[PDB]
Amino acid sequence: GNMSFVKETVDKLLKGYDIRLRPDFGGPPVCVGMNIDIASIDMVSEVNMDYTLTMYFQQYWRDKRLAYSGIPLNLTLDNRVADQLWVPDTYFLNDKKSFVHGVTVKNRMIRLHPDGTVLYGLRITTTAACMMDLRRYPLDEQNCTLE
Amino acid sequence: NMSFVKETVDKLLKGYDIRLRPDFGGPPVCVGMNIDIASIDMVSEVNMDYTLTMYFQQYWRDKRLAYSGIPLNLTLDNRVADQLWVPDTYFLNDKKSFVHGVTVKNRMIRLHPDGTVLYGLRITTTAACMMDLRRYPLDEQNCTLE
Amino acid sequence: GDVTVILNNLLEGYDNKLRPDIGVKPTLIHTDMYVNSIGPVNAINMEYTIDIFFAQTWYDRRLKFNSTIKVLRLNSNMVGKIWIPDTFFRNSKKADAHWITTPNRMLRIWNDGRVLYTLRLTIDAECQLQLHNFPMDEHSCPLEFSSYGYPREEIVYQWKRSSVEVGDTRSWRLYQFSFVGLRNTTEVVKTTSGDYVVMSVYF
Amino acid sequence: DNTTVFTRILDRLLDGYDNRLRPGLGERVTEVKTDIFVTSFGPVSDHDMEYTIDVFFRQSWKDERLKFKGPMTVLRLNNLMASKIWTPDTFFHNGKKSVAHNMTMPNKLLRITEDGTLLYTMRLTVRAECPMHLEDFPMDAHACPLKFGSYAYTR
Amino acid sequence: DNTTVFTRILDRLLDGYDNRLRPGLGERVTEVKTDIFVTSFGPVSDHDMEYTIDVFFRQSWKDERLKFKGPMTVLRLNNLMASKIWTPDTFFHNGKKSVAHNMT
Amino acid sequence: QVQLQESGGGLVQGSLRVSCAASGRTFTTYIMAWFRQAPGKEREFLAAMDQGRIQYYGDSVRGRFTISRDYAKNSVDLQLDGLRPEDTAVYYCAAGAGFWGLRTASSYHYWGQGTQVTVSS
Ligand SMILES: *[C@@H]1O[C@H](CO)[C@@H](O[C@@H]2O[C@H](CO)[C@@H](O[C@@H]3O[C@H](CO[C@H]4O[C@H](CO[C@H]5O[C@H](CO)[C@@H](O)[C@H](O)[C@@H]5O[C@H]5O[C@H](CO)[C@@H](O)[C@H](O)[C@@H]5O)[C@@H](O)[C@H](O[C@H]5O[C@H](CO)[C@@H](O)[C@H](O)[C@@H]5O)[C@@H]4O)[C@@H](O)[C@H](O[C@H]4O[C@H](CO)[C@@H](O)[C@H](O)[C@@H]4O[C@H]4O[C@H](CO)[C@@H](O)[C@H](O)[C@@H]4O[C@H]4O[C@H](CO)[C@@H](O)[C@H](O)[C@@H]4O)[C@@H]3O)[C@H](O)[C@H]2NC(C)=O)[C@H](O)[C@H]1NC(C)=O
Ligand SMILES: *[C@@H]1O[C@H](CO)[C@@H](O[C@@H]2O[C@H](CO)[C@@H](O[C@@H]3O[C@H](CO[C@H]4O[C@H](CO[C@H]5O[C@H](CO)[C@@H](O)[C@H](O)[C@@H]5O)[C@@H](O)[C@H](O)[C@@H]4O)[C@@H](O)[C@H](O[C@H]4O[C@H](CO)[C@@H](O)[C@H](O)[C@@H]4O[C@H]4O[C@H](CO)[C@@H](O)[C@H](O)[C@@H]4O)[C@@H]3O)[C@H](O)[C@H]2NC(C)=O)[C@H](O)[C@H]1NC(C)=O
Ligand SMILES: *[C@@H]1O[C@H](CO)[C@@H](O[C@@H]2O[C@H](CO)[C@@H](O[C@@H]3O[C@H](CO)[C@@H](O)[C@H](O)[C@@H]3O)[C@H](O)[C@H]2NC(C)=O)[C@H](O)[C@H]1NC(C)=O
Ligand SMILES: *[C@@H]1O[C@H](CO)[C@@H](O[C@@H]2O[C@H](CO)[C@@H](O)[C@H](O)[C@H]2NC(C)=O)[C@H](O)[C@H]1NC(C)=O
Ligand SMILES: [Cl-]
Repeated sequence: GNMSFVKETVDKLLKGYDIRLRPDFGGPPVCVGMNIDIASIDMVSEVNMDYTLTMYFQQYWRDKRLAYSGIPLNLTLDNRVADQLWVPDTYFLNDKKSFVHGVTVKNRMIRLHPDGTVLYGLRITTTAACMMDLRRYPLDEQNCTLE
Repeated sequence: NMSFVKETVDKLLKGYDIRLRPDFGGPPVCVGMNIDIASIDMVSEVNMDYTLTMYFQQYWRDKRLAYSGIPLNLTLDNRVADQLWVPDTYFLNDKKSFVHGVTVKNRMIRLHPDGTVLYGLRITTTAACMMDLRRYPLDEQNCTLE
Repeated sequence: GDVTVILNNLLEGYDNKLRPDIGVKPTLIHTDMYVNSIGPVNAINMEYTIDIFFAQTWYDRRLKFNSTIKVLRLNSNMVGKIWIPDTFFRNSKKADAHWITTPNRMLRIWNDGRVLYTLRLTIDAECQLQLHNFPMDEHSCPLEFSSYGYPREEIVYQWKRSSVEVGDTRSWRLYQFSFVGLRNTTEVVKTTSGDYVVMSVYF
Repeated sequence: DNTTVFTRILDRLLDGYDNRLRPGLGERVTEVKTDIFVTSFGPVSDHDMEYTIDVFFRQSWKDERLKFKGPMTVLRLNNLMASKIWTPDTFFHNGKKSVAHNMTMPNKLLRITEDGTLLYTMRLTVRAECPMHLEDFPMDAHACPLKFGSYAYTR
Repeated sequence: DNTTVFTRILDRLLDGYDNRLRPGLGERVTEVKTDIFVTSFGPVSDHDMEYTIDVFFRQSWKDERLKFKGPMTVLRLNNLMASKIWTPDTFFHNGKKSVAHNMT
Repeated sequence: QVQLQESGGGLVQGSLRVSCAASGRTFTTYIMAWFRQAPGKEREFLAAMDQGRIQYYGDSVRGRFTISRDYAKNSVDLQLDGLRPEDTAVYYCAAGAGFWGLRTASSYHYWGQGTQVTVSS
């Protein structure tokens, strides 16, 4: 559309937006669909009993407060708007040490759609605990999970 | 008078544009530097580097920060450096460095009546030093900070 | 509340950039240490670890209040709101405060303007060992601290009557060493920025 | 709107709220009920005389200031509002460089009941001291402590 | 003072500026001209199948919102201005753990 | 051999102090505690003190008896206040690592002779 039109539209969307409340605070549960692109698995360690996993982790939900009209394209916004928007409090239970990559900036993505759909991407490297049974080592198979 | 000192400092920081250097359209700003080496810890051949702890002090002039009527060298709390302009100094051969932060950020800001600024930092830095080991262990190495 | 209005009145017009008695006299800081544990002595790196509760007491006339309440027993929230000394450890290779669950800091303000500020610290301090008599060698490892920016004319440190306290000394992580004792010293050190009061604890 | 009522409730709750003062200051002793769920008992480091432990650390307490009346009895809110209210300053006496997990977001939860009862849980990996008797090694046995309490507030 | 005109120019540039929106959003494609100066090609770790590299990584692009007229054509500003405007979100696909140096 | 030698009064009508000193060991990492035997052959935990200077007290004698430790002297003291006729008993000093215990007698591998205390009204 137009730069000023998109600017005022995003200002209207973020005005009066309560980050403290999930998209349907009193309503039914919000559904979050998740996808992972496994970039690499690096260090499967017997000593530390863990593995390192780099991935693109994408979350997908619908915040009706962020629906907009008259702008027929998905708005890929600067990643600093994630601090203003609500996002799920997702975490990996078997995590030992993890981070979001921060060069050149935080490898984070926010994409809004006209129907209020939010795509939230992060490039995450996480060292996850994997307790390995070495009775048949080195002729053994291991089940390593991310929770 | 501490209220007079407070209002003088408030006047100094009022309308101060941190984005612009001391003489933006003018001649270059001269910056004097001096270092006090506290220790050189780990001269590592395998990593080709050395760790260096130091008090790194920069000296310059900012006419915007000149004040009068207070015959004192105002040592301010280190947080005021976030509000003041400082040089964009860096070490080219740095691999890993940090400003020490206990109990607070080991940083100094001292203003003088004529606008002079003394800016101190306690820095530990792991700097790269590529070594020629052909004459090892009778070798003489040259390690620099840029 | 009563404490709320007291705190608002104290913070109103307060400038945390300026030390108390900026142009009157030096600020006197009474320092106190409790040593939870002197960690292992790393002979490879010429360093040792020490965990302390470090307390500093001083006077701020701006924080005087007149009320039936004789002391405001606060938490870490106002540490960044009031003026605090820039005490730093001169011979620390690496040091860090404690942040779990909350920043391990404590602030108390009395009605006469006395501020007590305590925090938990873990410090890796360098200790140049002379290993000529190793393994029959004895060492006196220091821990020095002073004010980074304020010279002796602006901040002066003093040891309290109970300067350095220890708990169960021989239950520490000194595997290869035995703690014989400790002592405390004060000195003036000249630098380019000025003359600074350095306080040392030798173990 | 469905969410504007909760927005007004939260704004009115935080209006005039001073998080520098514990609940019941000058009126009673703040009682904190605590429980720890160990998700995994980490490895023991003999060299460090230390052990790791992953815990959900839950603390609950009363706060009369945060009483409210609304459509729901319990507000399961974003953890960012926990910084805007008083919470106990619990710390581990024998801890050594614990970490509060922050992937993807800060692993905390805060819940406010209508009667002002707050529940506040954290995910931590605590590294704690465990002094050892190594004279019976490798036939030795230990009792590793985990000690915690308030830093700033006395009994 | 001579710096007030530059302060006014910067305030005018940042007034009504949304750094969330890229230049030419919804009307054209942002072209970023990039290049690299390798200050030191770092060591190679065979065990990790990794290699280190130190670079001045410099990008360039046209933002029509930030044009100005003044005494001096090029404004060599503090790096704090970078956070106040839109910049590319460039990242390294095969990077493992990179460092953006901030000393001093 | 190692002994946990006790000292303290035996007769009271008041306040009392019972000290317990130890020596002859590089071993330090022990909780030091006090136990009570009334006529009837039952051990009752009274107080204990940690290497972290943390003090545990029994519910019966909470707020009345206070335990302290002199680590340099390798001793544990118990200040008894608010004594009553039902407190007459023989008091034992124990030192040991608290394994499965810190409130049960079985976890302490060192015990002393014991000291009698009696209250007369
Ligand atoms: C190069 O780049 C580096 C990367 O950018 C950069 O490093 C960063 O530097 C900045 C600036 O120095 C650091 O910021 C400060 O960090 C202090 C805490 O440091 C410890 O914790 C951080 C992580 O911080 C989180 O956790 C702490 C502990 O709980 C919280 O206090 C923080 O708020 C924060 O919480 C979030 O994250 C948690 C999980 O991590 C969540 O659980 C939580 O819910 C939050 O989401 C660590 O990174 C630190 O370690 C690293 O740094 C140290 C040295 O500092 C190293 O030794 C170590 O090795 C690591 O490298 C460390 O563990 C903060 O206290 C500080 O903020 C306070 O002070 C500033 C002063 O300007 C205030 O503006 C700010 O508001 C804070 O003050 C309020 O709170 C304090 C504490 O209670 C009060 O005393 C104060 O009065 C004030 O109160 C007011 O606000 C309250 C609300 O905030 C309110 O309740 C009160 O009522 C009142 O109104 C500041 O954030 C940053 O941590 C560094 N690291 C990173 C990764 O960002 C480096 O400097 C650059 N170098 C150079 C040379 O440029
Ligand atoms: C655990 O996880 C959590 C969850 O992510 C991590 O939390 C994030 O942590 C970040 C770092 O602490 C934090 O970032 C800061 O946020 C502050 C918010 O405060 C207000 O100011 C903004 C400004 O308004 C503009 O906001 C956006 C644009 O940004 C637009 O809407 C408009 O342009 C607005 O005008 C307000 O929007 C807010 O409402 C608040 O009032 C920022 O102030 C702060 O700014 C500093 O960093 C910037 C980035 O570098 C920089 O551009 C700016 O100048 C500030 O610079 C600081 O440092 C310099 C140098 O010392 C100093 O001079 C300055 O004075 C200043 O101190 C940050 O952007 C995230 O908000 C926070 N996210 C969430 C969701 O809470 C947490 O860190 C993590 N823990 C760890 C460390 O592991
Ligand atoms: C705004 O974003 C949406 C979502 O990305 C864009 O629409 C989506 O576009 C993709 C690609 O065309 C569609 O995928 C395809 O779907 C068909 C039908 O199932 C399938 O046969 C193809 O193989 C492919 O998967 C997707 O369905 C479509 N979905 C939605 C929700 O629209 C949309 O174009 C964007 N708008 C603009 C103008 O940027
Ligand atoms: C550390 O230095 C202080 C300096 O005051 C010493 O404090 C005095 O100690 C003696 C002996 O205990 C007391 O009688 C004094 O009252 C203390 N204060 C003053 C003002 O003199 C302290 O003892 C020293 N600690 C040591 C040597 O371990
Ligand atoms: Cl040791």
